Amino acid sequence: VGACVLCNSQTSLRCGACIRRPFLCCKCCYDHVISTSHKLVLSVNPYVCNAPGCDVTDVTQLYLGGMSYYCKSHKPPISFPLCANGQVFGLYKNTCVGSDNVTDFNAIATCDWTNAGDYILANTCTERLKLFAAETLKATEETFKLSYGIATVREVLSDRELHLSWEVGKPRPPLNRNYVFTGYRVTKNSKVQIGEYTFEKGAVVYRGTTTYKLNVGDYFVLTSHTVMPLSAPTLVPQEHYVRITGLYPTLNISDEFSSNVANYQKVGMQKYSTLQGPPGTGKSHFAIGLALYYPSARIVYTACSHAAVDALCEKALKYLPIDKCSRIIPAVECFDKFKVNSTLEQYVFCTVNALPETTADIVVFDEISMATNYDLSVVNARLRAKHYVYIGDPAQLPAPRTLLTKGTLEPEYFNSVCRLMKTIGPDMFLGTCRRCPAEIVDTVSALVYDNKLKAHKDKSAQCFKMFYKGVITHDVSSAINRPQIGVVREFLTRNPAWRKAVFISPYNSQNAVASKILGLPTQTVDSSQGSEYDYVIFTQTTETAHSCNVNRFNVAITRAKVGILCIMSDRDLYDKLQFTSLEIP
Amino acid sequence: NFNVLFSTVFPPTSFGPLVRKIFVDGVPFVVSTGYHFRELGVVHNQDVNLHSSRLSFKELLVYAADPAMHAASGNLLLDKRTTCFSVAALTNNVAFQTVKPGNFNKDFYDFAVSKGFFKEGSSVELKHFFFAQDGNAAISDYDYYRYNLPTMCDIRQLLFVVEVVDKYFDCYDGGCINANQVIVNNLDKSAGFPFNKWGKARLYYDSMSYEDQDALFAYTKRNVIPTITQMNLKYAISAKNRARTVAGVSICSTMTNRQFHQKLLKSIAATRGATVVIGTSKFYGGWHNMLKTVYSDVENPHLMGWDYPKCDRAMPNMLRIMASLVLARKHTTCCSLSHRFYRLANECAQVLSEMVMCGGSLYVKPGGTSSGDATTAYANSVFNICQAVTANVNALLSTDGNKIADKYVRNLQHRLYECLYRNRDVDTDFVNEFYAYLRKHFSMMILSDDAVVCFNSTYASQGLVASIKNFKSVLYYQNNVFMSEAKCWTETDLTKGPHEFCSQHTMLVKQGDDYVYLPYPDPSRILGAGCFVDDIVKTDGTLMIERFVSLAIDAYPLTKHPNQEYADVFHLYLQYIRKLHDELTGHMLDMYSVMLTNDNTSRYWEPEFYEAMYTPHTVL
Amino acid sequence: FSSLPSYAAFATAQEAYEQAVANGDSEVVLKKLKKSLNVAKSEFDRDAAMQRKLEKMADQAMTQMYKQARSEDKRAKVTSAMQTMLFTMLRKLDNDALNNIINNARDGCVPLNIIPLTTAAKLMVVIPDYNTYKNTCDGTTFTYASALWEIQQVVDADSKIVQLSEISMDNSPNLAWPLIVTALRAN
RNA sequence: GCGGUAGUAGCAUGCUAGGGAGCAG
RNA sequence: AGCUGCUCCCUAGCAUGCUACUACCG
Ligand SMILES: [Zn+2]
Ligand SMILES: [Zn+2]
Ligand SMILES: [Zn+2]
Ligand SMILES: [Zn+2]
Repeated sequence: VGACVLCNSQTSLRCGACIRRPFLCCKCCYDHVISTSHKLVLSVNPYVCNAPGCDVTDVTQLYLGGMSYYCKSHKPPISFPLCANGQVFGLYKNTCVGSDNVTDFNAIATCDWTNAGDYILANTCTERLKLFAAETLKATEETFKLSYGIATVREVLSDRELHLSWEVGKPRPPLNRNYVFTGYRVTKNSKVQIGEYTFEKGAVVYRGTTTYKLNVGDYFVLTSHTVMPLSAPTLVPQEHYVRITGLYPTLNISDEFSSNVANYQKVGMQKYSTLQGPPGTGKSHFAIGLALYYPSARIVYTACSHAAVDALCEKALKYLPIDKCSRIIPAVECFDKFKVNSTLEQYVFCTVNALPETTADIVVFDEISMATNYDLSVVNARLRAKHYVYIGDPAQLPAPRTLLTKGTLEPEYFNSVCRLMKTIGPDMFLGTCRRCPAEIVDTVSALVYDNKLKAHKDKSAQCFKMFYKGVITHDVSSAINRPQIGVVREFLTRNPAWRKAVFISPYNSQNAVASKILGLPTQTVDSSQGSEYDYVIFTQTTETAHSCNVNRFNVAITRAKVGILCIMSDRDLYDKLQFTSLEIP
Repeated sequence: NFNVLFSTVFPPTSFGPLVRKIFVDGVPFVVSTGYHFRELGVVHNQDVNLHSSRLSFKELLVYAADPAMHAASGNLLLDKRTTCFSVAALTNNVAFQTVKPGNFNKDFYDFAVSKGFFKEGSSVELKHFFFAQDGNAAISDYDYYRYNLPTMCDIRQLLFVVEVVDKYFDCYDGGCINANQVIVNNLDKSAGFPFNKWGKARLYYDSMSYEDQDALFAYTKRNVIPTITQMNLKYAISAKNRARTVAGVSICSTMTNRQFHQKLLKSIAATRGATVVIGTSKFYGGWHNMLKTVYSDVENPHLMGWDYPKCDRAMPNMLRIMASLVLARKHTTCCSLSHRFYRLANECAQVLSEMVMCGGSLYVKPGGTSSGDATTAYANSVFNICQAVTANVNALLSTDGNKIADKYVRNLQHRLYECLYRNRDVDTDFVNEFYAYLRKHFSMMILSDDAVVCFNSTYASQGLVASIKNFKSVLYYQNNVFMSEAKCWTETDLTKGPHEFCSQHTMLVKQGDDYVYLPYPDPSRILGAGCFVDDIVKTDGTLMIERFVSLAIDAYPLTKHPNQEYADVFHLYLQYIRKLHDELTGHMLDMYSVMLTNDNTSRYWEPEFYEAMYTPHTVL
Repeated sequence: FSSLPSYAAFATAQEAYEQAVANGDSEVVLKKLKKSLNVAKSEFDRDAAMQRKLEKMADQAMTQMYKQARSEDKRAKVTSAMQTMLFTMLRKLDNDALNNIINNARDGCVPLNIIPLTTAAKLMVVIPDYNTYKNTCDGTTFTYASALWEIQQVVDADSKIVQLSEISMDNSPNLAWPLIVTALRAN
C-alpha cells in the first residue's frame, strides 16, 4: 500500500510474476501485465478464482462477482470484467498518472541477465528503476548460484586435501577465490555453524579461513541473503555553494600533503568530488589525510569488503590517534585495529555490509569499481552525509558478475559513478605516482589513463617484454598450458636472483599447478587490488576478453617498480605498451 | 477435597506459576511452564520449546499476558494496609484513586417542587445518591477477601447433591463452537492489562484471523495460561455509602472462554418455563407468567426468600470448582478426558486464584468469585441451587424417623441415608425420585443468586422440607457467614406475590377482564434518577428527552397503587416530557426560523403508549 | 448514464417520432412511432437498470477493501508495540542473582513468588500509621526477608518528601498518612 | 376482456447492520 | 475501564410480502 515504482501513486497491486513484487498503478499495471511475461496481479487479496481446483492465473480473463474474483468459466451472472478501460481493478482507481513509455521497465522486468545489453539498459535508466533492476539482478544471482552443485565432500585425502562429490542433474560452480562457500555441520537432526571456505586444485585442496577438522557427513553450499528493497539513490544531488560547509579551517599540515591541500577544498566546498585513482598514487594517504587536514571531521571508512578497510586500518596505525576510531565487524578473520560496535565514535571503520544507519560528515567510499549499484546505494540509505568521497576508479576492474555471458561490460556501465568520470570528468587529479618507475607509469598513460600518468623515478631496466608462442586447451573454467609455464622456469635459471616474486595468471588454476613446478606463490588477478610485489611474474596465455583487457589487466602491470616479465601470447598490449623485447629459448 | 486440607500446612510462597528460562534467538526470557494449585496439585505444560526462532502474533499475545515478566522485573513490595499476599510493584510510586460527586439537575427539581413534592411528612423522599470516596477506597475494598477461608466439605453428601443439581440442568444442550460462530455485543470495551495500553477489544478481534483464534483455543487444551485481573471502581447511584468494584478480565481469557461456554449459555437464556429464568422479559405479560409457573401446584403454599452476605468474596473454592464441572458436563462428545482437565485448570488459574492489579501493584487473590468473567450469572445460579438442595437434605435426615406418620416419606429417608453413606456409586432411580419429590413440594425461581420459593407449609412445620433455619445452619458451616433473619421474608397469602425479587414489588391489578401481576419499583429510585446524573450534558433535558421516556416506562405501574403520592410520579414524568418538547420546539422558531411540526410526538405524553407495554400481545 | 449504446437508439426512435409528429400522416404513424419508442423501452430499462446495480456492487467492494487495508496496518502497529515492551523489560532482568538461584534448582523450575523476594535490588514499604512505623522500619536500616536494607527517600500520600526527623509521635498528626519508604539492598 | 412477464411510485411485516439511551444481577 | 439479560428511539440495507400506475406478448 504505497507509491508505485513508475508513477509515485498509492496503489495496492503487485506483479505476481515479478521477483520483487513491485507496486504498479492501475493503468501502469495494465501496461506491464499485457506487455511482458508477468501474468499475475495481487491486491489486498490475490486476484484468483475461488472455485476449487483452478490454476489459470492470467490478468485479462478474471471476472469480479461481488466478494470474489472469477474466471469466465467460473462466473455467476452478476459480474464485471476485472480488466476494462485498459485499467485493472484496485484501490485509488482514479488518481494514477500512469505512463505510456514503460517499455524500459518492461525490458527490465523481462531482462533475464544473460546478455551485456541487459546490464546496459539496467545502467541507462532512471533512479528507482535503477534500484529495481539492481535488486532483481541480485535476486536472480542467488537463484542462479544456490541451486547448483552441492559441495558434498565424502572423504579426506590428506592435510588440507579432500575428495569431492557433487549434485547430480545440476552442474557444479567454480572453485576459486571469486566463489566463496559456507559451511554447515550435519548432526542427526540439522545443521551447525562451520563458516565460509574456498576450494581449489587438489582431490580437493581447501584454502580455509581458519583451522577445521571435518570428517564425513559434512557438506557445503555458498550461502546468501534474502535481499530486501532499498531506500536511497546511487548518489546525492550535487552542490555549487560558497562554503566549506560544516567544518573547521586549518592551522597545521605536513608538506608531504602538498598535493593533498589542493583537492581537500573541492571535496568539501561542494556536495561530492568523485575520486578517480591510478594504482598507488596516494589515494588512501589522501583518504587518511582528510582527517589530517581537519582533526574535527567524521569520515566513514567503507569498501567493497573489509580487506581494503584493513588497508585503511594498516595506515591508521601510521597517522591518527587510536582514541578516535572503532573497527566494526559483523558477528570472521580480518584486521581489527580498534574496538567493535562503537558507532558513536569519530572514525567509522567498516564496510557496506557492517555499519548501522547513522549520519556523518564525509564517507570515504573505497574501491568503487568493484561495487554494483546496489552495494553502492546501500550507504546512501544508511549514511546521509553532506559530502562524499569515492575512492576507486572504473579504470581498474569491475565486480564479478557471474552472468557475464555474451559481450563484456565496459567501464562506462560498471555503475553510475563509472560513467560519471566519463561524462563530467573526474573531479580528482593526483599526478605524483609513487608506484612505478620510468617504464610503467609512462606506459599506462596512452593505455587508457588520459596521458596523465608519467615517470617518477628513472628506468630500472629489467621490466622487459617477451611475446610468447601460444597453444589453446581448456578443461572446465580455466586452462593449464605448461607451454606458457615452460619459459618462466627456463628463463628464471638465467637469473637466480629472481626468487622474490608472485606468479599471477588469469587462469587461477595455473598458480595452483605452477607452484608444484615453480614454487613462487599464487594470486588472483581480479582480487589483487592494492597488493604489489617488487618483482612479479605473469603469462597472458591468450588475448581473449578476460585478462589482457586494456582497462582490466592494468592492476598487475603497475605491480613491479623494479622488474617484470610480461609473457605475451598477445598482440593487445605488446605493440601498445612501451617496453623492450628479448629472444625466446 | 483432601488437597484443600493438606495444603494449609505448606508455605504460601510455593503456590502459583512455575517459571523457566528460554531463549528466543539467543536472548533469554522468563516464562511460565506450569502451576502449583492449592486444590489440583502440580501441573506441567505439554508444549514447551527452548530455542525458538521468532514469535508469531499468538506467542507475543501469550507472553504479554503472562505475569512472569511483569513481576520478575519490578520492585519488592511490603504493603502493610492489607493482610493479603503482596508480590511486586510495577512502578516507582503508588496511585490513589478517588470517586467524584454527582451532578444536580436543578430544572427537574424545581419543576417537581412546584407540583407538591418533598413536603414535610411525605411518604416519598430522596434516599438514592452519588456517594464520594477518598484515596484509600480501592485497597480497603480489596481487603474484604479476608472473609474467604479454606473450607473442607462433607464429601459423601456433596457427591449426591451434585447429581441432583445436574438433574436440574437436563433440558439444555452445549458443546464447543468455532471462531466464526461466536457473538460479541459491544466490541468497544476494555481488554484489560497489559492490553489497554494499545486499544480496545475491537483491535484484537480485528487483528486476529479466524484461524489464529482457533489455534489459541486449541493451545489452551494442553497448556495453562495465567493472566492478570484489574480492579476498577464504579460511578453509580446507590443507597449505601460503601464503595463498589468490578474485576476486569484480560482479553486472552474472554476470547477462549466464549468458545468453550457460549452454546450452552445461549441455550439457557432462550428457554421458558424452567427453574432458571435468565433471559425472560418482564414486559408484555412475562412477570405474570413467571409467577404462575413458580406457583405450580404446591399444596398448602407459602412464599419465602433469603439472601447471601458477602456472596462473591466468601464463596469456598470447592463449590466454585463444582459449578465449573457441572457446566462442563455437556462436552461428552467434543472433548477428551485430558482436554477437559486442562480447561478446568485454565479457569482456576485465570478467575479463581489469580494475580490482581490494585493501584499499580500486584497481589495474590485467595479465592472467591471474579465479578467480570465470562460465566458469572450462570455459576451463581448453580451455587444457589446447590445450597437449596443441601438445606433440604439436612432437614430430612435430622428428623426423628419414629414420629413421621406418612409411610412413604419414611422409606424416602431410609433410602436417602443409605444412598449417602453406604452406596458407593450413583443410583439413578433414587435421584429421579428425590428430584420429583423436591419439584413437587419445593418450587424455585432462580436468577443469579436471587430466589423465590413456594413450599408446602404442613411439610415444613414437621421438618420434611427446608425452613429458614436450615439455610442459616448450612450457611454457617459451609459458607462461613451468619445470615440474620431480618434480611429474609415470608408471605402466607399468595394473592400478593413475593415481597421482593430483583428490586421489584408485586401488585395484583385488574386489566381488561381478568387480574394480572405487575411489577413496580421504589419511587425514590426513579426520582433520584431524575435529579442526579453522572454527566453535565444530562442536566439539560431538551438534549435527550428519551431518558425521561424510558424512566416513565419504568414507572407506569405506580398508577394503580392505593397510595396517592405514588401515582403522582408517573403523572409528573408525563408533564415534564410535554414541557421539554414544547421548550425544544419553541427554540427553533426564535433563535432560528424553523417551524417544527408535531409529527405524532404527542403520543409520549399520553398513557396509552406506556399502558401497551404491560399487556400480553408483544411488540419487542 | 448517457453515453450508453442505446441512448443514440432511443434518441433516433424519438427523433423519427418527432419527424412524423411534424408530419402526422397515418394511423401507422401513431402505431409505428409509438412502437419505435416502445422498443427503445427495454434499452433504457435494462441498460439503465443493470448499469444501476454493477456500480453499487463496485462501490461495496472498494469500501470493503479499504476497511481491510486499515485493519491490516493496525495489526503491524500493535505487533511492534508488544515487541518493544517485552525487549525493554528484558534489560532490567538478566542479572547474575537470577542465574544463581535458577541454577540451584534441581530441574530448572522455581516458584514465581520468590524471584522479587530474592533478586530485587529495591524495596517499597507502605505504612498506615506511626505505630506501624515504629515496629517495621524505624532507624535508617532494617531487616526484611532475610536481608539488610538502607533507606533512601520518604514521601507521603501527596508525593512530597518527608525527612526522618519529622516522623515522631507528636508530629504524626501533621503528615498525610500513608507514608512510602524506599530502600536499597545492602551488601 | 383476462393471464404471464418487464419497468416506476406509495404502504406494511420480518431480518441484518450502525448509533443514542434506560433498568436489573 | 467488567460479564450478562431485557426494553425504547433513530438511520441504512437486503430479500420477502401486500398494494397501485404504464408497456409487451399470449
Ligand atoms: Zn504506475
Ligand atoms: Zn510484473
Ligand atoms: Zn477460475
Ligand atoms: Zn468441548
